Amino acid sequence: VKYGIVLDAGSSHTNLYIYKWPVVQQLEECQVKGPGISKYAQKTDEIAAYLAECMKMSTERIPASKQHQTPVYLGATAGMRLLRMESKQSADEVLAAVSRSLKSYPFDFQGAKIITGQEEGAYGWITINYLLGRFKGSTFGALDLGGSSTQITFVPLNAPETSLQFRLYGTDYTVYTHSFLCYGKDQALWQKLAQDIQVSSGGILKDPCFYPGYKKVVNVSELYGTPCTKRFEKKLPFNQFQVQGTGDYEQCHQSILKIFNHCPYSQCAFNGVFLPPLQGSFGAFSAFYFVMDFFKKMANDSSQEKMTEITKNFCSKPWEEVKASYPTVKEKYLSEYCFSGTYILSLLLQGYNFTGTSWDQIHFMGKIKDSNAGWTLGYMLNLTNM
Amino acid sequence: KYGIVLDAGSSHTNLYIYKWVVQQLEECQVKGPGISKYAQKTDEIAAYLAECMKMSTERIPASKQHQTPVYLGATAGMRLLRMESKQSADEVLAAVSRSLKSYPFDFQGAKIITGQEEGAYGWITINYLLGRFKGSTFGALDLGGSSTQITFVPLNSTLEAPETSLQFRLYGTDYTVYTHSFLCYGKDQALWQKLAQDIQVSSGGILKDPCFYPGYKKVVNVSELYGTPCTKRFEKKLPFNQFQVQGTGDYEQCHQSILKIFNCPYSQCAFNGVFLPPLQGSFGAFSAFYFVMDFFKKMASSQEKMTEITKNFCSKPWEEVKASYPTVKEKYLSEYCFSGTYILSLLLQGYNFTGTSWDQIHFMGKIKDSNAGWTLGYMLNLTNM
Ligand SMILES: [Cl-]
Ligand SMILES: [Cl-]
Ligand SMILES: [Cl-]
Ligand SMILES: [Cl-]
Ligand SMILES: [Cl-]
Ligand SMILES: [Cl-]
Ligand SMILES: [Cl-]
Ligand SMILES: [Cl-]
Ligand SMILES: [Cl-]
Ligand code: NA
Repeated sequence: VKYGIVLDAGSSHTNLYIYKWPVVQQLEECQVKGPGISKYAQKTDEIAAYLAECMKMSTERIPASKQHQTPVYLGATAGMRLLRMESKQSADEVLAAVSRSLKSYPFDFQGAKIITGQEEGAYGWITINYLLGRFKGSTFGALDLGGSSTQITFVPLNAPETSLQFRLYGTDYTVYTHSFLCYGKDQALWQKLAQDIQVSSGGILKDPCFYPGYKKVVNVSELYGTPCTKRFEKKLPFNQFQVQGTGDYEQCHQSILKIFNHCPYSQCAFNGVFLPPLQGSFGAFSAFYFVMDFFKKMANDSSQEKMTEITKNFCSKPWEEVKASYPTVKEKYLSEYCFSGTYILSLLLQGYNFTGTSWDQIHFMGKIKDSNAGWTLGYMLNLTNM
Repeated sequence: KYGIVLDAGSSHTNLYIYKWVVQQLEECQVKGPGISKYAQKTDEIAAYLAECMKMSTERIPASKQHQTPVYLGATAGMRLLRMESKQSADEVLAAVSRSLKSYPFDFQGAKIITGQEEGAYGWITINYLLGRFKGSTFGALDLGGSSTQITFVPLNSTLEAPETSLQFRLYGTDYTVYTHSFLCYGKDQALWQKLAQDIQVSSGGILKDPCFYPGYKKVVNVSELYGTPCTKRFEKKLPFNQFQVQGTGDYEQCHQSILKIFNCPYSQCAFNGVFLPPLQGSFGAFSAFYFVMDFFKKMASSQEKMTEITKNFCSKPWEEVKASYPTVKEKYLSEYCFSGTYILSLLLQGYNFTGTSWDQIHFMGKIKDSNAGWTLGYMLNLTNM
């Protein structure tokens, strides 16, 4: 039996996966407590301890004899793309600190790098299609959404810059992939606040994307701390402000549409980016999954008309009610949900154009065959040549 | 070694033969308009391409021929055709392919390149040719019938990061290049936008126009005018099949009326809500920037100067003008007042080359007996240099 370890260093979490193979399977997953590694830009010496728990789990989990032969990879995504954008130097320092830390365990260190969006979207499409056994025919589109970027990867029926050719089990595949940096659910929220905060705000932001009675305090330097808001930057007369929920789905939608900008093609995603016509089935995972899943589970674990209605209803539940109603859910997720859901609906319908007949062809999944839908398996695959 | 690239633009298809530093060996302009005009009559494509293709088989030694790659890259003319009919565009591309496939070269594809792939390659093309990769680089302004690109590195590094951005690692340097392509902002499509806008229902079937010389007349068919996606936003029910353009030959007013077919979340934009970073460093403007500005230059430097020259030229009656320049094709000559004024607004208001910035632009036809154009830049890619 063989083992491999891949760390998915995304902008909200670093997730470590252990794979094994006598078909390859996920043996275990570990979520590193804390945010993504880019938040370590100053305090890179703390990275070692940050990674310690998930790394110790792996040394306790893989037999000692198999350990020096076991490869270890870190692939970083949009969070780190943004950090690099801000400071090449910082991003490098973070990657090096990660490296020193992983190098020290008794595994075969294989590199820490920022993978491209074009790679990432590809690999996740591989992971899913592998997992469904759809490589044992015709295939599933891959929709990914994290804190910072969102990807879409699928095969259309017979704009080269954007495509990938790839031969896999005797078949040559042309796969459309694209990554919208700044369009993960969190960066969108930033974009939306930046844009909506006027100078006259008073340090108070009434917002329809959050529940009546929610309050959250937001720091201007953090908010302008990311490249995704450079475009809305103003010099502000206060060093922070407080978001106040008005919980109105209508308006929150309206206001979410504003962070997206005619199209030079047959049809587009948004921002002038080409999108081919929709084709076949899709699996929507990560934030897509977790968010939709929370809403689905108020619809007897349905349609776009019904999902929208569920969200409108939910967004108006006062905050105290929402908390009390879902007491076992982390306050940090629970608060995002009205925004996230509203956001996800728009991204799929106006964004990826999943309107009309197209809506039901999306199947939301966390795991296939007890293995996480993500890109790290795909990355694993190509990397092992298994 | 040799390679061939066809530049299928909206007015002309141009074939380039490169050989190898890489040099243009020869160029051939295919007679007729661009391939999109073949949408119905795709079987005619073969003969249309025949002259320039035979030239190449006569030109490259036979032994070198099977090893020689051949590419066709199509630009905004074909983007517009695809926008009207996916199917048509595909049929055109296929007909082109069957035709090219039949020659004894190494057929490497016929495709519509993106405005960014377009702005990219052209920017690469000039910097290669100016020996710039060794140092730092020049901006690229390209203008054609249907579209206009602008491509340059801003000081900022990443700032706006909107996907108006590329990476291009090139002989050891990773370059963050801003590039955009304004579809329908080529000189011709901008002309038709302007007519389309300014035509009033009441008109009688005559459009008085100040971008044309006193005494200029041209008859324009309404179904051609509305036949492009670019005047879609301007369509109106008109009580006539055609109308006549009549120059009143006034630059002031031409400028006025040109501005109107232009419309910003950002610190700054180009036009129409599209981001543009701060202008930075120097630029080579080419294709129609060069063929039009060079014409005016030859009636002499500075921008107030090129303005005075265009105001004056726009007043010369059409009979005078045609007599003054008898060796020029009436099809180009008749457009110059408009193009000059256009170019001047595009550079100054669009791209903000106002004041001080102006003199950073060097218009250029060709560097080292090689054309400014995307094609050579493509060529260096299509041999992973
Ligand atoms: Cl991160
Ligand atoms: Cl992400
Ligand atoms: Cl994020
Ligand atoms: Cl409350
Ligand atoms: Cl709960
Ligand atoms: Cl054409
Ligand atoms: Cl063009
Ligand atoms: Cl044109
Ligand atoms: Cl002459
Ligand atoms: Na859309």
